[PDB]
Amino acid sequence: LRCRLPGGVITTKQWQAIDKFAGENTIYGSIRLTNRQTFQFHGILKKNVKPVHQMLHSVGLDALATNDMNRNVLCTSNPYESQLHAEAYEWAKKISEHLLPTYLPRKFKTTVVIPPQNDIDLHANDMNFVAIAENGKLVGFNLLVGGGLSIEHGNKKTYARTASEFGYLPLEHTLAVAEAVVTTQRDWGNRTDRKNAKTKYTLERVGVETFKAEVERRAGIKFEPIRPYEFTGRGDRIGWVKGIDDNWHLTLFIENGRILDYPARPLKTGLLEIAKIHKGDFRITANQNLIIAGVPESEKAKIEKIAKESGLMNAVTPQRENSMACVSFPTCPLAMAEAERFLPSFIDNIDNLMAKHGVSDEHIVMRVAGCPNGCGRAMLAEVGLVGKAPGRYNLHLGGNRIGTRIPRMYKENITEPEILASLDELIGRWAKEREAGEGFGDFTVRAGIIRPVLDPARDLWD
Ligand code: SRM
Ligand code: SF4
Ligand SMILES: [K+]
Repeated sequence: LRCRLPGGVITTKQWQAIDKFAGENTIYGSIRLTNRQTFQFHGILKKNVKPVHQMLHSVGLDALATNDMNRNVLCTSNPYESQLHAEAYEWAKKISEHLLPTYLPRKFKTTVVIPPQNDIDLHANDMNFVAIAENGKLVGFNLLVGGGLSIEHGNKKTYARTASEFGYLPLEHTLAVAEAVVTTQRDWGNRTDRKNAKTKYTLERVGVETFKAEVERRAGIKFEPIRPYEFTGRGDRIGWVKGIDDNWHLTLFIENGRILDYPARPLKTGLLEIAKIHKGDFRITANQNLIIAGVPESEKAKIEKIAKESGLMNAVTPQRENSMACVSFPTCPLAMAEAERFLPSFIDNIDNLMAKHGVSDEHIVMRVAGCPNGCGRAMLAEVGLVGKAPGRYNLHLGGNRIGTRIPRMYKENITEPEILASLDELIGRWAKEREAGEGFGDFTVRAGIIRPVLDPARDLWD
């Protein structure tokens, strides 16, 4: 089961309660951070179905209704301009409440984004509010609509799509624009085929300008031109970063977001002990990591000692920090190939390739989905693996670091040794032929290794 938790923000009181439930009332005993900034339990003792909704209520949390088609609303967790988080989080939470129960055809995903960071992967979402600020205060949002990554193997009527720019709106019209987008999707969405009901398909059927025009009419606003924004990356800021005031944020890399006491690495007990002394709250990131947020400088050495000792600060390569996998087996009923349990050893092999070609300090945004529903967001990666059968994946290449391009399929239905043999060849070509600061995804496009995806509804499929 899964929780509503806008922006990933969770208090220490809430953390201790979900930690107790996980340890005592689930089969796996783990807390799993998701890439939509919330958490999951796995294998709830069906003896404890009622107790989980009361445990959650006991600390001020609610679970979504699965008939309810909205999902968790994301918000940039660790903005470089640290003062912007409070206003942005406030709006993510406002949008979240405003869309709580208008029955939708398909599920609906929303984000609040703070440039230059695209950690929340806006182009995977139906509705995106890109924050624009003046003098350290929010003034409004650029609206991008119509992203979604789910596809069906072999079905060229399905496709991943990035999101389309509509225009800028002042802060005052946010809730109105949000509802206008939702109801327009609700009314114009396909009533015959579930598989065609997503906003990306509606937008392609009626045209972007037709959809934008209806949203303007319903919201009683006109869109201003887009105000300038640029993204520089999608990773988390692992380690200490200086927040506002004398506060500090410690971002901890958690492999697969899986929080459990392991031999010599008591990740779950360490976070408990941190929770009990930490003066602030936690932030779950869209990269399945955890921020100890708002640590006063005086408290840094105490927090870091616990995290150090528990294994929560074991150093990993930049590659491993920028790699992700969905849950997949053993718990997902839709899974086709391993993802979570495949990734650690697969990145071991990638680490070796990266060292052998002398690029062990750089990274390739690399992701694995266990099936083409796309939960791992493989369809926005530089290198994406999409599960097809046990041990077999479609290999996609040619996304970019900032997640604004769909990678085209490169090789179909191949095994891990075959994937590694191909990546070895390509990483070597990249190591020697790349220009200054050129990403691997961009390189495969430039070197003619793969043709880019320019208009996915039309040219994703060869
Ligand atoms: C946990 C998570 C992956 C992760 O490793 O973090 C996940 C796990 C599952 N997703 Fe998801 N999805 C997760 C992010 C996503 C995202 C990525 C995102 O939202 O940023 C996508 C792709 C973007 C998109 O929606 O287009 C995604 C698209 C889906 C879909 C396909 C939806 C569609 O439009 O066709 C399904 C299957 C379905 O809905 O029928 C799905 C279904 C599932 C289910 C519930 C499988 C099922 O229907 O029984 C998975 C449960 C596995 C398990 O045992 O835990 N999940 N799923 C993410 C939890 C997020 C959350 O808290 O709400
Ligand atoms: S992508 Fe497929 S396998 Fe991976 S979690 Fe989502 S549904 Fe399960
Ligand atoms: K992670």
